[PDB]
Amino acid sequence: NNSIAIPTNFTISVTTEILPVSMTKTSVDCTMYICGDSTECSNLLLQYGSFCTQLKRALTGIAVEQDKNTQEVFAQVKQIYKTPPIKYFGGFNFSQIL
Amino acid sequence: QSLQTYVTQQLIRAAEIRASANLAATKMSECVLGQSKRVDFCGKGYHLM
Amino acid sequence: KGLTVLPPLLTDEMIAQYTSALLAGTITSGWTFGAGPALQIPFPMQMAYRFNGIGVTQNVLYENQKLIANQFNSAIGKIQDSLSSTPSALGKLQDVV
Amino acid sequence: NNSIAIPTNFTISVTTEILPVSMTKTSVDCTMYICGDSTECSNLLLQYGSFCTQLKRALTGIAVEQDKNTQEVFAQVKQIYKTPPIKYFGGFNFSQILPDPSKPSKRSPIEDLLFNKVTKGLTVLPPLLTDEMIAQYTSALLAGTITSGWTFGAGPALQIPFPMQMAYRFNGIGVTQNVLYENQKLIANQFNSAIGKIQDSLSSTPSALGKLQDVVNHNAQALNTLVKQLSSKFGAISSVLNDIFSRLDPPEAEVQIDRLITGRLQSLQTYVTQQLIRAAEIRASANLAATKMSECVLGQSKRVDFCGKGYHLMSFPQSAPHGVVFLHVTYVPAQEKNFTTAPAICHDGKAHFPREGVFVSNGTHWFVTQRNFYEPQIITTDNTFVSGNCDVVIGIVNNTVYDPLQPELDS
Amino acid sequence: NHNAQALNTLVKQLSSKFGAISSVLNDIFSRLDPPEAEVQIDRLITGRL
Amino acid sequence: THWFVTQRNFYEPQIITTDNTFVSGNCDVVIGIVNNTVYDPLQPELDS
Amino acid sequence: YQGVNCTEVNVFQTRAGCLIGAEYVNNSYECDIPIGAGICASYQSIIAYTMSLGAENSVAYS
Ligand SMILES: *[C@@H]1O[C@H](CO)[C@@H](O)[C@H](O)[C@H]1NC(C)=O
Ligand SMILES: *[C@@H]1O[C@H](CO)[C@@H](O)[C@H](O)[C@H]1NC(C)=O
Repeated sequence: NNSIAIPTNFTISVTTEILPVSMTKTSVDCTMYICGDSTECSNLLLQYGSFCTQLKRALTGIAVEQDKNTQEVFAQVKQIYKTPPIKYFGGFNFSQIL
Repeated sequence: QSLQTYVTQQLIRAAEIRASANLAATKMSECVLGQSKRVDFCGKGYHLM
Repeated sequence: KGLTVLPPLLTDEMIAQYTSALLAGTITSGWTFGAGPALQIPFPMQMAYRFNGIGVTQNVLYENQKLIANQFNSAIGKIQDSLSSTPSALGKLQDVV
Repeated sequence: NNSIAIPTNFTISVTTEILPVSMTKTSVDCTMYICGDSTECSNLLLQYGSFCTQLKRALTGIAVEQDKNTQEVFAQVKQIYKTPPIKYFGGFNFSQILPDPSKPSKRSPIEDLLFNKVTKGLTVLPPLLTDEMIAQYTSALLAGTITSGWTFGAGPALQIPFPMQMAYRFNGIGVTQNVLYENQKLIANQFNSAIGKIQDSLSSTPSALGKLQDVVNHNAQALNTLVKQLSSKFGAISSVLNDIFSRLDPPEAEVQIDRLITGRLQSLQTYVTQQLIRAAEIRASANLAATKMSECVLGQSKRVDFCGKGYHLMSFPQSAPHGVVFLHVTYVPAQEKNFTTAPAICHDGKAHFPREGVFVSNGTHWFVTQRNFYEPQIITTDNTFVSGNCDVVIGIVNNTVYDPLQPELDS
Repeated sequence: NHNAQALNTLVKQLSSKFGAISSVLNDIFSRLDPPEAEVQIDRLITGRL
Repeated sequence: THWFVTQRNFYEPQIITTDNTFVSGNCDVVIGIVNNTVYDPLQPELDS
Repeated sequence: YQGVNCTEVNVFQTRAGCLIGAEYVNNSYECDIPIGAGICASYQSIIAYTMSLGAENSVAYS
């Protein structure tokens, strides 16, 4: 009840956190994937439906989203700031990050 | 069917990536652009920069 | 096979320029750039403000500045070795690929 | 090393954030879509059985989720607070945000503008909370924020004068109360101007409400695709079930009908799966909206960029179709000037550090000022704390620290 | 509950013919020659997948 | 043997003074209260 | 009945559709079963009522 622990020294710790922001953007040619180069099956594919358009739309949406994700994470600066030519900052070395 | 499966899996993966990107954007504003008082949001210990 | 990879709109070099802008602002302007136009501040004073935020008085930073700077430099040096030494750290990105 | 920029002026900025909260609730009748009015098809469908039930369950779960999402974002008030009839609030005009009695809807002018801007066995189910009810919840939140500040979120509403509440928010951002009181008329004028600009900005740009429109468009596109898929043969002789029955012998006809049934079931499954993924995205947005409502509308947020760009002062919620618009009032530093700065002042062989400020030099004199706004003050024992000696500190500058006690002692 | 319901649904789905003569594969093999059986089995396999 | 006031996250012992302490109530209500001198800055100047 | 006028098919007309077997009550209570369009049903018999968002309160500003 009457005892406390107070730190008498400090440690500066730099830790690395890695977060994925974007994924590969891909597009598929429905006809080439299913029919290859055969014309007859292509006609049959036409009969099956409009699924290929739906698939293309979904993939295109993913691609646009990936570009938006990168913009959100990185394009938070109105102007591209440039570091001062003399890199002296109170004994702190930012060479690795800079 | 194979193509449909690929698209569905990609949509789910995209949702996971979007969540990670949103977290990254949140961290960039909260940690890079300011000091964060939230515990463990920007590293173990008391966040400085 | 009809499967194609579409190039990202932002090139890696452009992303690096955005990152460089963020670093330059943080080192020179502290947190001001996030909340408005960039405001110049000495980096030691910025660190002192950050110390005040965590509840430690600014005097500690100024009095122990050399020690704090050395510790920061050592930590940054350790990070490069740590990332190279362990593949798991970069595993999340690799997993996506 | 020795230069600091301290803002000498401020700008009150209102920014609008549009977040989708709900999506259209849809129900599908499996028999109607797959088989139409054909009894023979219905008998064949019974063999598949559970697939239809599973699809219905998934859609029902999405619909209940949407009602929950709206409740979470808006039903954060247990009582419907009513704004007092007198509308004077320290020179701040809330007419655009507050409800208009003349309108039958009773929606606010900004809400009305937002409302105007947004534009086979498949049915759309009405949302449980009507737009008028959502507006009433929004009005309660606005009344609480304007009259009781942040108290209503954390407990029973506690009345506070609005200028005083604004002063507390200034203290939250690190600016002293005096700045608000001394410049109250200017701050009020800036706030009023910003609100008027908000109405014009939303009206001028169609893309401003684009996120909400995108949700509506995607749901419409999905339904249209589902209806179109009915025409597709799926490798059967004909899309029409009756034509297959009429032109083919019963065993072969059954095989062709089975091909149509399976294709239509696949089409419904694709729609349901896509809707589930979209629902997850909407739920994430709804959770974000609820968090914003609590952190920004019901409190002052110290998080950076969570509630607008700049130092957040207050946020106001406005209902929009299938979404919430947050008006974020922020403090933006302006008119920065450059002053020489020193970490510590050395007086009487002791190191003096600013208690809650930064030492700044006009050129011949040294003053202590708050970081956010430039208010130079004479260095005194009251505003500084003495730790250590001059030697340890780097960049320390020699100057006199006045003592209030000494003149009285001399007298 | 959701996990239990999903598993129960799969077990229930096994009953569905999917346009085949019978849900039971052994019955199809016993009653039909390999060419006809292949078509019926294919329908069952596709539905179960 | 001596009582000091310090910042929570780092050990910087300081003499207890009126400046660093605020006075509320009387001794009886508090549980665990201890008796130590609180220095007043004005008193030495007044004595001089 | 969803989307059907009452005449077309204890009768109340709601935006969702016609409701039969529940008697509309002017008094408002917290929602028990959500019919939709602001109309909720509870067992008191079965009654349909417009849901009450909250008890009205007037804040005081001076
Ligand atoms: C900062 O740099 C200037 C030269 O630009 C130098 O004269 C001064 O001593 C430096 N200050 C510190 C604290 O190192
Ligand atoms: C602290 O705990 C001890 C027993 O460990 C007890 O004797 C003493 O009275 C307690 N002091 C207070 C202030 O509760």
